[PDB]
Amino acid sequence: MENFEKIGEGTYGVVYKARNKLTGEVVALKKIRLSTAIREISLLKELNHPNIVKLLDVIHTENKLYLVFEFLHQDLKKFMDASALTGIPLPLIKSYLFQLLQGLAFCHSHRVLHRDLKPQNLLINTEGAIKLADFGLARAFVVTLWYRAPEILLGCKYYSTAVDIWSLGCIFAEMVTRRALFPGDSEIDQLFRIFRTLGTPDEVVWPGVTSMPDYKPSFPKWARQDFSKVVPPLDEDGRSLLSQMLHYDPNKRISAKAALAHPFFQDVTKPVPHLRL
Ligand SMILES: CC(C)[C@H](CO)Nc1nc(N[C@H]2CCN(S(C)(=O)=O)C2)c2ncn(C(C)C)c2n1
Repeated sequence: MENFEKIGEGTYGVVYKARNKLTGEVVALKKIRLSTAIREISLLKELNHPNIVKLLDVIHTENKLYLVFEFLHQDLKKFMDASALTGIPLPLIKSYLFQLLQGLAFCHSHRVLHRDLKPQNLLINTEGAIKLADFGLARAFVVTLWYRAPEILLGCKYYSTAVDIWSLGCIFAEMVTRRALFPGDSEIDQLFRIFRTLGTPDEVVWPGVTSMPDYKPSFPKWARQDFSKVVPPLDEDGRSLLSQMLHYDPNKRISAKAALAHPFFQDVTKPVPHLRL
């Protein structure tokens, strides 16, 4: 009431659409009901890029943290559902993947990881842009497992930039096929869905995997499927890029900067989506 409608529930709290009393601007206010996290989150006010949802302010009051963001009108999950009968056109999938890779390459260059990328934290506007929301929040602080990289599911506690490339690969596949790639409903179901598609990992494709905290020698041994079966009708360039984003070994997975130079983006453009708001 001093300085200012519910949108829904997010990973760290409730998000509201609100009007700033001093400026008249419409913003998204995220209330995180609860000192190290305050300094860390406050530093993200400097992590500004056209493909990163702007964090305007970080307020600590009455033992609660409020994050004030730029407001966007739709998320990618709602846009994919709106497009379920025809699919998103390939040039717009390409544009959105390219823009998300630019946003990741910027954050990764500043050593900031997301760790929890998913369609609900990718927001779009009427000008053809897509933006990443919530970078840096996981480090400072049902939850979907569908986009979680296999090193996280296998108990590695040292995250690298590769976890975000894996999640983006999963989202890319879901834009093309109109279905989630690995819709697990438990940690083991998530792992076994990844293993049934990509094959059970072993020391040949992922050195050190058998020494991971949650690796079990008793995991079933599935053979790998071809990407031509997984994401039809994506062309050879797109399937090659997806295969590099879903390598098991996080050291082998393509970086966001290298992905921007992939042949799949030779003809990239920026189409304008028709949005129904
Ligand atoms: C509660 C959810 C997690 C939601 C995403 O569905 N969060 C959300 N929504 C925003 N805008 C909504 C407006 C209506 N659409 S929708 C639900 O119809 O797709 C998106 C939004 N603008 C900026 N931010 C910041 C905090 C990252 C936002 N965070």
